[PDB]
Amino acid sequence: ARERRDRLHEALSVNRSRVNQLEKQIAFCEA
Amino acid sequence: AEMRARERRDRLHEALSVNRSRVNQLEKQIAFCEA
Repeated sequence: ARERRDRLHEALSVNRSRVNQLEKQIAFCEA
Repeated sequence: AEMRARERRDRLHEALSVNRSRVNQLEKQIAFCEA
């Protein structure tokens, strides 16, 4: 169980990091 | 102790959400005005 949920956790972290990075770039573009 | 603890933590969660929102809007103000 822990293997699956842990790899899911790290996948979640990567996805959310990508989202934040792209949002920051797009906000810079807007300004 | 359980009730008091959960109450304190819930209040802190709500305050943190408000803090994040405030930071975002003031960040936008700062960037725009500086430019």
